[PDB]
Amino acid sequence: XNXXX
Amino acid sequence: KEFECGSGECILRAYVCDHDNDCEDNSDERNCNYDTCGGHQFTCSNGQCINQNWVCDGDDDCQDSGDEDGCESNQSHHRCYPREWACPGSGRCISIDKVCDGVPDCPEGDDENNVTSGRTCGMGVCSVLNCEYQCHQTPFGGECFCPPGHIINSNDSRTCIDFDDCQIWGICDQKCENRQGRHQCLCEEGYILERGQHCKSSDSFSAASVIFSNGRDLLVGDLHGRNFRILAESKNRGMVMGVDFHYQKHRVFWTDPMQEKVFSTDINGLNTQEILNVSVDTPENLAVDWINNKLYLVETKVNRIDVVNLEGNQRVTLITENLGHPRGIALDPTVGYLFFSDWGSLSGQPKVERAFMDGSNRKDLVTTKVGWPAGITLDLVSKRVYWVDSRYDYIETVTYDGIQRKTVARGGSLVPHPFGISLFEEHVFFTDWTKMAVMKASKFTETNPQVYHQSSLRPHGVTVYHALRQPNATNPCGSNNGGCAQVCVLSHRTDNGGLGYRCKCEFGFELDDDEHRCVAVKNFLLFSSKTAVRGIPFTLSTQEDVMVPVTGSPSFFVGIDFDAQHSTVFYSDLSKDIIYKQKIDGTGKEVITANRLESVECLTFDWISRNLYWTDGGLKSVTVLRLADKSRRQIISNLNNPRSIVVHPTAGYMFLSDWFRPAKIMRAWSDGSHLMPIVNTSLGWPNGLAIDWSASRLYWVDAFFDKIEHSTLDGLDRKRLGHVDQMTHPFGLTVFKDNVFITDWRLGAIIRVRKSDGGDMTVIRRGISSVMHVKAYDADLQTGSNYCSQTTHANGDCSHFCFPVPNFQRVCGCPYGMKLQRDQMTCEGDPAREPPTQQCGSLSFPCNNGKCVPSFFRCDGVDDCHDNSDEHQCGVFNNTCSPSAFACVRGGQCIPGQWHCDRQNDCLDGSDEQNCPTHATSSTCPSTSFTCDNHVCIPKDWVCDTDNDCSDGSDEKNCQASGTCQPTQFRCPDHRCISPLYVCDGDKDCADGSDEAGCVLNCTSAQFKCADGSSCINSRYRCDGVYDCRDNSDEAGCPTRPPGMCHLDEFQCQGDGTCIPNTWECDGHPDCIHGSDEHTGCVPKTCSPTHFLCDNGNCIYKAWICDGDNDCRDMSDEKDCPTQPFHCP
Amino acid sequence: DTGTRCNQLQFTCLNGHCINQDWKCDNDNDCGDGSDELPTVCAFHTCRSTAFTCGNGRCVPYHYRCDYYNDCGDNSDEAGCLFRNCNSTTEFTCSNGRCIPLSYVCNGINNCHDNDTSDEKNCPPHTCPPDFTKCQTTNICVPRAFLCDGDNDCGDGSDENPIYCASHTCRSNEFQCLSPQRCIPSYWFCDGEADCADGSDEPDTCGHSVNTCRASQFQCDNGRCISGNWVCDGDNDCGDMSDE
Ligand SMILES: *[C@@H]1O[C@H](CO)[C@@H](O[C@@H]2O[C@H](CO)[C@@H](O[C@@H]3O[C@H](CO)[C@@H](O)[C@H](O)[C@@H]3O)[C@H](O)[C@H]2NC(C)=O)[C@H](O)[C@H]1NC(C)=O
Ligand SMILES: *[C@@H]1O[C@H](CO)[C@@H](O)[C@H](O)[C@H]1NC(C)=O
Ligand SMILES: *[C@@H]1O[C@H](CO)[C@@H](O)[C@H](O)[C@H]1NC(C)=O
Ligand SMILES: *[C@@H]1O[C@H](CO)[C@@H](O)[C@H](O)[C@H]1NC(C)=O
Ligand SMILES: *[C@@H]1O[C@H](CO)[C@@H](O)[C@H](O)[C@H]1NC(C)=O
Ligand SMILES: *[C@@H]1O[C@H](CO)[C@@H](O)[C@H](O)[C@H]1NC(C)=O
Ligand SMILES: *[C@H]1O[C@H](CO)[C@H](O)[C@H](O)[C@H]1NC(C)=O
Ligand SMILES: *[C@H]1O[C@H](CO)[C@H](O)[C@H](O)[C@H]1NC(C)=O
Ligand SMILES: *[C@H]1O[C@H](CO)[C@H](O)[C@H](O)[C@H]1NC(C)=O
Ligand SMILES: *[C@H]1O[C@H](CO)[C@H](O)[C@H](O)[C@H]1NC(C)=O
Ligand SMILES: *[C@H]1O[C@H](CO)[C@H](O)[C@H](O)[C@H]1NC(C)=O
Ligand SMILES: *[C@H]1O[C@H](CO)[C@H](O)[C@H](O)[C@H]1NC(C)=O
Ligand SMILES: *[C@H]1O[C@H](CO)[C@H](O)[C@H](O)[C@H]1NC(C)=O
Ligand SMILES: [Ca+2]
Ligand SMILES: [Ca+2]
Ligand SMILES: [Ca+2]
Ligand SMILES: [Ca+2]
Ligand SMILES: [Ca+2]
Ligand SMILES: [Ca+2]
Ligand SMILES: [Ca+2]
Ligand SMILES: [Ca+2]
Ligand SMILES: [Ca+2]
Ligand SMILES: [Ca+2]
Ligand SMILES: [Ca+2]
Ligand SMILES: [Ca+2]
Ligand SMILES: [Ca+2]
Ligand SMILES: [Ca+2]
Ligand SMILES: [Ca+2]
Ligand SMILES: [Ca+2]
Ligand SMILES: [Ca+2]
Ligand SMILES: [Ca+2]
Repeated sequence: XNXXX
Repeated sequence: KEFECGSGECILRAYVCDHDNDCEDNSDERNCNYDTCGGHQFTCSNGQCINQNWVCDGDDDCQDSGDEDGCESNQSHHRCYPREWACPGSGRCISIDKVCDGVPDCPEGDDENNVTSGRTCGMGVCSVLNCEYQCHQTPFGGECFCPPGHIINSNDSRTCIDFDDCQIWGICDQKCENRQGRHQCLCEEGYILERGQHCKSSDSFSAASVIFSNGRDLLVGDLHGRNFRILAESKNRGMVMGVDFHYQKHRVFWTDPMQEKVFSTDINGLNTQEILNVSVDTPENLAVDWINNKLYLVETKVNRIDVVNLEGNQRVTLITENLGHPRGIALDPTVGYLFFSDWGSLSGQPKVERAFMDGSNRKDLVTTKVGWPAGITLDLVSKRVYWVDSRYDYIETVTYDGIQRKTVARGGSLVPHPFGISLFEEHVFFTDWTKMAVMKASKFTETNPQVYHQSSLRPHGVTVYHALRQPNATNPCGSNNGGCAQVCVLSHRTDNGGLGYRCKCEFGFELDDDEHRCVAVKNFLLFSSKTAVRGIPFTLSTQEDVMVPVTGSPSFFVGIDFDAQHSTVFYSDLSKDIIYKQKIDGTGKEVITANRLESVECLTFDWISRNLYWTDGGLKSVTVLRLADKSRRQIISNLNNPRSIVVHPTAGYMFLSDWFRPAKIMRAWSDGSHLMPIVNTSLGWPNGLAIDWSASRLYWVDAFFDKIEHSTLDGLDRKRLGHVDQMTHPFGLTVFKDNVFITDWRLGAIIRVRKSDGGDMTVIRRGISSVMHVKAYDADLQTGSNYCSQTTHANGDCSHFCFPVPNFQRVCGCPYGMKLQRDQMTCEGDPAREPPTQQCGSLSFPCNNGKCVPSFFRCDGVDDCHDNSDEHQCGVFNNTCSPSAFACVRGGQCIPGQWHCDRQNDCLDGSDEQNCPTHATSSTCPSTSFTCDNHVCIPKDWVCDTDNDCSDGSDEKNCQASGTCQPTQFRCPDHRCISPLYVCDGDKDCADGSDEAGCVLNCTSAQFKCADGSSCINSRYRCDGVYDCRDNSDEAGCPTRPPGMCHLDEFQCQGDGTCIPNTWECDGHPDCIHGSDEHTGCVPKTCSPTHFLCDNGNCIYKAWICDGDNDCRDMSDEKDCPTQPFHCP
Repeated sequence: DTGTRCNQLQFTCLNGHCINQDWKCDNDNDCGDGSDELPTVCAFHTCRSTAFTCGNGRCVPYHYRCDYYNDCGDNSDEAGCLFRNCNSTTEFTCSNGRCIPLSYVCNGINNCHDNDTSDEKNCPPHTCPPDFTKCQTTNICVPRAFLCDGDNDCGDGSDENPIYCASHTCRSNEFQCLSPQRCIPSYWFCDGEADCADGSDEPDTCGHSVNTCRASQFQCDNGRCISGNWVCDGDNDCGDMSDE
């Protein structure tokens, strides 16, 4: 996914 | 014209006195004009200057091969020295008087009697050999030896030809000569010769002392270990790691990585100053330049080597390229060299490097059989370097050119895990994490270490405090600062055209065109990662940073932007949930905001009107804040997954990207009104945004299609850039001049491509961990004017906020709880519509800083608010400490529970370590494991591996070199016993690679094997677009798109020939350019009467329509029905 | 009511013309009668966000702030402005804060545009010709086309002031347009171009008929008028080749 965390 | 050699050949002039024949006569060498050669050159036996990198390259560049001279160590040890004999079995050179002495001194017993191969100590042949000096019996026959100055001749085993014994290793301390009476040792000035062979320091220079880190506090002791005095004790749970001294200033320096500080005292123990505390978050080792009064430091959170004055000012970075894991450092200011070692670069190769004392001409000094070089020291009169290793477990020495490599100690029994090292006279003092002590050893050849001082904690760097350790020399920068504007750093004595120094500039500036002048830096690349926010120049050759890196003890930096008018940068940290401002030079860290932040994913600066915009992924909004006063208001409120924002101050527009499933890029006035989409067709995960100021064109990138696009500010004229190889998941993007610098996640690297097409992908950085963002700092771009910043006017005449608007106009606004006055210019209290509310609600202690933390975190010993407010004045009769913390019996102080009874006093009254239940019950570790002394449980295969696993050393005691091991272990040749998990892993864990030699690459049925058999890679990396194999066999044979068509499961857009996934076909959203994917051949979905579905959101219960929660993600369930319950509760 | 309706973005005046809403209550008589500036309307109106708000409530574009031209009325567009230094050895400090080189003082036009005309306290060598009329003590020497013309060109000078227009609706040698007020000489009356917006200088019948013109001017078929020497001279004077 494109999740920063 | 060519030179007429005596042979008649026309010879080019470039070879005239090149120390080569060039023809028969050698007339070109008749008269010579060479110089002393440069610092970056090696001198052959003939006087030839050749490049330094050609030394020990494997090719005999100099005649007689003077440039190699045994670069390798642990050779077969043939032609042993006179008065020494070679053991036939092991090849060990041993003393002649030890042959047949009754001691099987060699490991194979080659110097003793045995009957199994007919080599008893019986005398057979010396009676007829009749050596001219002395014939002695050996198990393999009679042999002859000769007095000093001769070597036994193997031609007849009778005679001995003259030989210079002065060349042998360890014959005399310091230099020696053969001028008269054969060999004759001599001692350098200041030293006095003793015993005939030994050079001792004159008593005119005071007694010597040795300062070493105990592991918690710095010590000092005599050269024999009689009385040890604690010079300095580390407070606040610190630990002294590196030590160095400046004799003339009577100063002792040390670094404290657990406090992230460095210090300095006198040897008396008084006058302590905290030198550095910014960006020094893990200083490993240290070195002073006693000639230029400078301090060289090693940092390993962001790997760099710095130089700073003894008072801690004018810090400048010297080496930052490819370090990886620098650990050791040493200096020779008299010559001008800087030596350092790292146990692994960004590339795979560990090495020990040499460079001028300002960086410049780096050279790999030792590259073979290196392991983990953990510490370096220099013999300043013999001109040799000494370093240790923690994996191959040896102590070696090479000359300044790395020529003569000689071991002084080797073996897992003698030097199991050295860290630090320093020498004096005939001794070398090295530390040890496994034997847990400072060790004293001879500098020439050592077979048994002596415990100088045994600690109970891991020791660290050692230095010998003495005058001769820092010989005098002239200081080239000694007057006029060498003409340098800011900071004068010594180079090699021959560099800079014989001046011996090169000028640098502090982090806020850079050198002028004519040198000697430091002018402010105009532009540089600014990027952010989870460990640090850094600034690097665009020119790839100047790889050194141009701003002190921003680091924290917890840190995850995501969004960054600058402020050129004050040389200030802004950056968000995702772990503090705080936004900071900081100058380029590292001074002035102040929080911009810490209230109500969940995950700020980007920042930008409207520099003309002084506004800061940020986007919050947890609140799902974008907020704007002014810097003249802390005005703030959420201008956009109900996004879904917003990401990078950008603001065009002159045009009045702002642009932000939402990457939810109907992904789009929106445009709005800088006010926050007129929010409309401009690009929402064929977009997947629009991570990055930028504006091309030279042409007012907006640039963005995708992570689903891995593409880069650019359009005008209206969304018109949409064009795609070319295919960029190995671009899989770009996040950040910026535009400068004619290049596009893009951050990527799969690579974890920063790549540069041309602005006008796909361009040549040239990598700027690599292996920079979880790199997030990038901005193009430029002191020009941040300039201009509009009605919000105009002379004769105050911030556009608006009280509080003023916002630029398209077509050169200003629109005023102002913060939460304040509406706009009748005149549309000023503001008035608005308590009815936007009532004031507290800093944060109940069940949360409101810190003095903006942030707030749960009340459980108040008075618990850990600094949670990041300003110490939650720990302020604890322990009083009401402000009790939390049960998760240990309260000191008196005084109103209290500490984290994990510090209670941990063998380190913290409570001021000392109740922290009292009455502890020290004894452990009748319990054991599982039978297959091993029980340490302090009851730590470790697998038995870790015992005697020369790595301290118990942290006590109980798993490495009684580790004799008797050759035995455990049945399951794998034994290296005379090095150590490895656990079977570390054999056949692709990395040489033995001193010779014998744990990896000849093993099969058995990929475990879920890994792809590279075609050349170099390695196996995980199957996920197979054909994903990134070359994971050295032969590029990973990305070979991959399925590809048929020409012009799409894949088997990708719908094709009839408008332009692009491909969108099948699950996007007839999904209700027109992905394609003309909506071809929403053709009439499909029917819209419906929902049950107890539920309701919005324009594109999933269906949801009818019960939460108009409820105030974005159930549809499309806000249509609320915009269709305000229905405000305008009545009292 | 005349049987027409304006577009939705135009304010409709009492006289029936349609003007853009941005000109409403802007201290400017846009409708031609002051209907758009009545206190009846301006008391229930707020300036658009992008525009200034003068103290009296009228609206001006923001670029009228500190513009050296008082157009808010109350000098509110100039109030509080921190103007730059004026170099006395080079420029003359006008009464409004403007400063320009002194070669423009007494030059012939009130360059400073200040309300006291401190720039144009005229000090010329006098003796301006009758055509370049001296606009009284505010000595603007200007062509006579800018007088008896309803719109300001001399400040408080001669200009359109009825001092001379009271004689013969203009000077003795010149005619007047009668709508809007504007004065042209004899050689510009029936000269082939409609100087008067109503066409009174080129009437339906120049002379006593369509092309009667004058006792000393030729009669062109299209109705123009040319002098006696202009007939058959080889160039276009009647416009329709009546002379040629
Ligand atoms: C490097 O240069 C410095 C220059 O100061 C040398 O220090 C000086 O050395 C001289 C001679 O050893 C010292 O003189 C003696 O000092 C003792 C102790 O005070 C005194 O009792 C004797 O009567 C005599 O004066 C001098 O004090 C000392 N000065 C300073 C500032 O330290 C240093 O010896 C040189 N070191 C090397 C390795 O070349
Ligand atoms: C030993 O023999 C070799 C070959 O005959 C000769 O080159 C060398 O000089 C001899 N050395 C001595 C010291 O006898
Ligand atoms: C850091 O060092 C400076 C100068 O010695 C000192 O004033 C300051 O209190 C220290 N603390 C920080 C983190 O700024
Ligand atoms: C290698 O992997 C195979 C499975 O592919 C396994 O059965 C075998 O035991 C492993 N060992 C060798 C060297 O064959
Ligand atoms: C006024 O203008 C002239 C232009 O040459 C300049 O030299 C002078 O310095 C100016 N006066 C002052 C005091 O700045
Ligand atoms: C002209 O300006 C001055 C100074 O503000 C003022 O006293 C005077 O009344 C003004 N006259 C007119 C006609 O505006
Ligand atoms: C070496 O030293 C000599 C003597 O000082 C000259 O300075 C020479 O130029 C030096 N070598 C180089 C390469 O600069
Ligand atoms: C004592 O006061 C502190 C104040 O932070 C906490 O509320 C703590 O929980 C209190 N003690 C107990 C036993 O609840
Ligand atoms: C000790 O405990 C371990 C498990 O932690 C094993 O049960 C082991 O057999 C025990 N041995 C003894 C002697 O008690
Ligand atoms: C090594 O030798 C010793 C002494 O004979 C013991 O036999 C020990 O068990 C041996 N272990 C291995 C693995 O060879
Ligand atoms: C995909 O393209 C490659 C060339 O890039 C080859 O033409 C390959 O045969 C193609 N694959 C299919 C399935 O057509
Ligand atoms: C919704 O209605 C359509 C026809 O309009 C179909 O019957 C469909 O199966 C229905 N689905 C639900 C969930 O009600
Ligand atoms: C005042 O007028 C402007 C321009 O028409 C806007 O309508 C504005 O919303 C008005 N202000 C108020 C308070 O209604
Ligand atoms: Ca030569
Ligand atoms: Ca070589
Ligand atoms: Ca022996
Ligand atoms: Ca991708
Ligand atoms: Ca706390
Ligand atoms: Ca403790
Ligand atoms: Ca171990
Ligand atoms: Ca080891
Ligand atoms: Ca291995
Ligand atoms: Ca791959
Ligand atoms: Ca679709
Ligand atoms: Ca709802
Ligand atoms: Ca008007
Ligand atoms: Ca104005
Ligand atoms: Ca004038
Ligand atoms: Ca006029
Ligand atoms: Ca006319
Ligand atoms: Ca004519």
